[PDB]
Amino acid sequence: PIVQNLQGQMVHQCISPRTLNAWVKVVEEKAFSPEVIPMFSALSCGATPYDLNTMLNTVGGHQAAMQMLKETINEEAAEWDRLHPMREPRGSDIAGTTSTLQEQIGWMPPIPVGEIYKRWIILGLNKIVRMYSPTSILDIRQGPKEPFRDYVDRFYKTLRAETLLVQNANPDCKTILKALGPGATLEEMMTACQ
Amino acid sequence: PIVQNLQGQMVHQCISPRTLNAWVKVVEEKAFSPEVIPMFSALSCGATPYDLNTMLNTVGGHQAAMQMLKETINEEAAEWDRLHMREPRGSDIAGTTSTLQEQIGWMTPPIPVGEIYKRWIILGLNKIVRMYSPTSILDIRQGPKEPFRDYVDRFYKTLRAETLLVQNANPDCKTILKALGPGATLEEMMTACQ
Amino acid sequence: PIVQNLQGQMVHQCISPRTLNAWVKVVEEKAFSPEVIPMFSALSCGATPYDLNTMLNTVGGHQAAMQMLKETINEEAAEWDRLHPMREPRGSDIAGTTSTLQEQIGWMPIPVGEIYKRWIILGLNKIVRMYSPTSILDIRQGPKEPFRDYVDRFYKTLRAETLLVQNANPDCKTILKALGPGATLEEMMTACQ
Amino acid sequence: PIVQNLQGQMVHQCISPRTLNAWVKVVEEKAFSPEVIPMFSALSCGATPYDLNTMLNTVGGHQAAMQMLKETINEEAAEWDRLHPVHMREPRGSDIAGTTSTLQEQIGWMPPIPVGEIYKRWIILGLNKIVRMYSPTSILDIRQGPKEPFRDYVDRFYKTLRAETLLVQNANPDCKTILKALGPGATLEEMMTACQ
Amino acid sequence: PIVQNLQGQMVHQCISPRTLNAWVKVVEEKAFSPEVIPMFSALSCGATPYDLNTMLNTVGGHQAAMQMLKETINEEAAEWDRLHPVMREPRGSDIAGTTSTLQEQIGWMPIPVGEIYKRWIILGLNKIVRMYSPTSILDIRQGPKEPFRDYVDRFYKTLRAETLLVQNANPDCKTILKALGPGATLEEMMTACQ
Amino acid sequence: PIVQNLQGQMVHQCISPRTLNAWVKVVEEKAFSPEVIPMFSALSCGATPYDLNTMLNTVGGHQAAMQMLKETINEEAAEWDRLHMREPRGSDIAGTTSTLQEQIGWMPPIPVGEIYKRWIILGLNKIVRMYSPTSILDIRQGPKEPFRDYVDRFYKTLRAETLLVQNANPDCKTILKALGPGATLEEMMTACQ
Repeated sequence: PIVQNLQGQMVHQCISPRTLNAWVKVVEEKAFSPEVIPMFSALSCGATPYDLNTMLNTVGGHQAAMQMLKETINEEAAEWDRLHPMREPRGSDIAGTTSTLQEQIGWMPPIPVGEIYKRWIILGLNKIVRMYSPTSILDIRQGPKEPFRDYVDRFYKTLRAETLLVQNANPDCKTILKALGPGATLEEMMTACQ
Repeated sequence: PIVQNLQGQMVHQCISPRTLNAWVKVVEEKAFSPEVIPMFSALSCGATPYDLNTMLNTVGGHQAAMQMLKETINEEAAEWDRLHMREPRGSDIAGTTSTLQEQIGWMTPPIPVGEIYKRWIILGLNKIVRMYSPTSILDIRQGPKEPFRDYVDRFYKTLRAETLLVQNANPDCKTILKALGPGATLEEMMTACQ
Repeated sequence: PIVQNLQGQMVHQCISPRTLNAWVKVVEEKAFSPEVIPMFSALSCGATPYDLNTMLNTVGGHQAAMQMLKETINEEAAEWDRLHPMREPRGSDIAGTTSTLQEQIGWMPIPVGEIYKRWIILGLNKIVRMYSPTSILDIRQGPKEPFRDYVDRFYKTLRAETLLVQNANPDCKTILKALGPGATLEEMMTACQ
Repeated sequence: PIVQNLQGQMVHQCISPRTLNAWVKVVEEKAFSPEVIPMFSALSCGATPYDLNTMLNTVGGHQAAMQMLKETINEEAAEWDRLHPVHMREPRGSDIAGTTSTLQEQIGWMPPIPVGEIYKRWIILGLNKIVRMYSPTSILDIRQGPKEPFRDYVDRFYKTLRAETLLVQNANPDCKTILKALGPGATLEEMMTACQ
Repeated sequence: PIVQNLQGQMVHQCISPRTLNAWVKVVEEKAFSPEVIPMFSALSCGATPYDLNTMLNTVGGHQAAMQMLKETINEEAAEWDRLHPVMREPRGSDIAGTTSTLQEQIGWMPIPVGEIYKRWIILGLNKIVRMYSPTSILDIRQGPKEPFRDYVDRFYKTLRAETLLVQNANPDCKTILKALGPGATLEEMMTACQ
Repeated sequence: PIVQNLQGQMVHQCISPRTLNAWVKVVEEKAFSPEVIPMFSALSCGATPYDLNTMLNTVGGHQAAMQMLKETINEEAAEWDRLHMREPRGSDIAGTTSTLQEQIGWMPPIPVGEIYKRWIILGLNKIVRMYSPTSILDIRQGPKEPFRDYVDRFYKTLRAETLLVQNANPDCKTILKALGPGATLEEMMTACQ
């Protein structure tokens, strides 16, 4: 993070141990579930590229995904270098590889290199989540005795990682969902099959 | 949340990791019990629409309920658009088409877009709790050997999610409850059947 | 709680997550043991009526007791309305039902937070006395039960709600009577050790 | 505790949830082991009589010991009333204990009158009497076993002595022969090293 | 760490119990996995040589590795003594924290004796991790039924402690990886063998 | 610890509950392993003699070691009395016959907190050396024991209290002698892997 000290000068404060421990445990528990992305953006709130690299490097496993994340960052870094031919921050400076912590603080017209690099990380993380999703949306079909509440929970869970809701329901609930007709809210659909 | 910095300027402070972890665990534990609503309003105390979206996005499961919550927010947003620095529209209060600085601008006539959007969330969450309630208040009936204390605990628990208390009691306690007559407090009714 | 900000103005600070989590777990663990009342008064230190309602609403189960607590608060609110016919805080304003957070801070000088806390502790004591399983008359020392444990059970029941010597076993009762009048509890436990 | 606000005024700050939870769990775990007394004085650091009553009231069980503690507080309160006859008002014994005194009065007395440290002295005094009573074994019965290592026997010896020549007397004949050969003026380091 | 007090003087603040407890537990859990190095640099943020020795001394086991770390520090200290022949000038032993007081270390911090000594520790820790790695990169071969995702997870995990990825794959996936040809990203390679 | 308050006056701040709880649990877990000494110096950072006594008194068991620690403190206190606002004597530095304000007063600034901590760490080192089970001469590598583990046990014992090559098994010992003089521990462990 960044803080203005007593003398009014903007200095970098150290990332808290609670933040570091939280980000490590959520990846150990949730791996790459869709809810990991908002937690990262929340835990990395107001972070510098130096701090963002600290949180990513502390991740232990999933080195296949972390290698793919590096490739996506290099692709966005080359795009920044193309669109854009105190010094001007290049793509490698935003990622935090060829830029000091004071330079990153210096750029923060104010250049938010922390939010720009976080945009590249979240963009690369979304691609990993879509890949590591086990089931596709077409295979999510309600069982015979499965409650409609659970089937919709599985349906939109898959859809978050990646008409049709009524098509994959069982014939007992599908008969009820079609009778509701068009313009039925999800509240009315779950209440009808309860 | 919002904080006045050393320079006197209102800046957005990052939501604490304890708040984020607390809100995630309570939803994992309590799902959608009625006591989840007061915990959300407590943990999201003084939050901006940007912060409220962060806490909702970190929720992992229950994507069926979160989709219903989005629909309820869009309905309340359209009502705000009908009844009504730029003026905050319904999508600006929800946090979709408004920056974090704009949301801070309206809060610090002061427009409490955080409390307005929180009112819509609590309104939408109450509808989910009433749906996910398993038993109806008419089906809560005291067993033969069930203590009256436990039956009343189950009675008002269901009533919180959604004369009659005496009607559903067992004939042993019901004989005692009628003898008390009208104007009997709950203290006297539980004391009589102990 | 309440805090004075940098500008000197009294603003409401948000109740900490540790306080909220603590109050939830103690009610889950201890239910309504007598030691829950001092914990509530401790965790709700310097709280506003808005904060007191927040801690009570977070309680999950025990809705029978929470319904009785509401009735006791309404009774104390009506008594405040009778004794007492920026606006004047009525009984419903102190409880936090018909009063904003700024009004409650405004009255705080009227300590609407401590007054409403007095009604809650008053209503909670009535719940603890009801949920106490045993009566003080039934607490009797067993034949082989140590006197230390029997006194632990005796004053535990007495906290929820001469006689100590009467309910003791004939082995310890003979010793306790021999001490005579004016015997401290230290001397009574030391004699039957 | 007490804290000076931004405006320079002495206000009472609320006892932290960590302190309250710590004091509750240590009594649940350790009951009344001698190490509970220094933990109480540490957790109740800079506390007012109002705060000290809060920590004692949060104790769940051991109501027999808490009843004896109240009697010891009343005994020390009567002694304070005698040594200081009651004529900012002068704090009497009941004011120091926190029964007949408001939180502002207790802060007011803090010549500065440390009513918080005085009442804490009475509590620690009363708690020591409970620890000495609840001690199971007496120092005379702590005897080393045949195969018990001397390190463990000394651990049990001074543990009992904390709740309440002789160390050599109660040792087994194998270690006692070695301890007497060392003679007088032997440190505990040399006594434990000799029987290792 | 170092802090400027109210009087403007730079004083050493005590390392937090959370930081010390975190560093102890991560070494007990992870031993010397590659992700321990970024955690050390994160927990020891802005630390003095006195603080760095405190964190290293609190490590209980692994005294063989800690003895190797001391030798690597002595080697880097001798190199500093050579490049810099001897407020006094900080020699190699002063940077390590053996022959220098806490006030002298604060005094030099501008000479970043904390970051210099941390560079030697991370340098020595990398050598320990490379040694304690069990398998070599040449022995990481995909099993017959092992999913490609897991094999790549093991591949880059070993490579982090220490063409070839396609060579060690099973003939079923190797046939697919060669068909992709040159210039294939890791995203395309994992998607092809899913 | 010590803190300068808002008025600029140096007051004693209370030791945190995390510090007290940490020091109690580490002694319960690690007893008197060598790594307990750096943890104590870390947890007692910037502490007064009053604070140092608080951490030592909270230790429950190991009263034999705590009794030896008192004797070592008395020995260092007598040495201070021989070699030497009132002047701090040996008993004042230990915290027995000196108030908390006097200890703050002495902090020419006299660091009575660091002086007394030096005596405690000195006395604790003597306890660790005694409670060490095995001697360095008895640490011998087994037949199938990996050299990494044997060196882990070797320097672990040496921390509590040529020879590394002498006690190795003949398989690794043949390799260690072939390396000759001037071999680093990195080379010795790499050779026997």
